[PDB]
Amino acid sequence: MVNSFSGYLKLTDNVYIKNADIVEEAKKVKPTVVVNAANVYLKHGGGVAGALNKATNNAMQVESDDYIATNGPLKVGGSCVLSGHNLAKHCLHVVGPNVNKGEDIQLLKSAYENFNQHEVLLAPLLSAGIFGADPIHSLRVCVDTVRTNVYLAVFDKNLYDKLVSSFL
Ligand SMILES: Nc1ncnc2c1ncn2[C@@H]1O[C@H](COP(=O)(O)OP(=O)(O)OC[C@H]2O[C@H](O)[C@H](O)[C@@H]2O)[C@@H](O)[C@H]1O
Repeated sequence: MVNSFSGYLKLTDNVYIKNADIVEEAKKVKPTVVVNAANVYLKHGGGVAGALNKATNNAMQVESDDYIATNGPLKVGGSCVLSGHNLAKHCLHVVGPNVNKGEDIQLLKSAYENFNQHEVLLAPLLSAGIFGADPIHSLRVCVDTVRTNVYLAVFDKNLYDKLVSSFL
């Protein structure tokens, strides 16, 4: 597939990065897969999840509530594929570890492995926000784990500028 992703810096053969709001990227590109940085309950309160959900006029949350009622919570490091609504064909909800609540940072690798089930993804840095993982570590795990084509949208300008001048 050829998508309209534009303005990305190349990190590796398969990883690209941009200082952009993932919601705006998704609206513009309408990718096959947008990744959400979820919790196990799919309660999309803030950060990427809250912003994606608001942009769907709460349809993502309503769908997620049905998913949980049927299937129960995700695993830490796990994922599910749901609709992307008005933003993308699909949303891959992926749960990084909540390091701030004692969950094992090693599960971040398991979380990123879910990306390998999709040829192309628009994604955030899992666990790097409210979940408290070091952002550069999340980027390095992404680079070292994901083999499919991943376009990373980093909202925060100061963070982006630091990440792109760090070794991988
Ligand atoms: N609109 C955005 N576009 C791109 N990146 C963003 C955006 N908003 C935040 N980031 C960055 O995206 C990165 C991830 O920040 P987070 O979204 O907190 O995800 P987590 O995995 O740490 O925490 C999961 C919880 O977050 C939610 O509350 C969920 O419901 C979960 O409970 C950071 O670098 C952010 O600067």
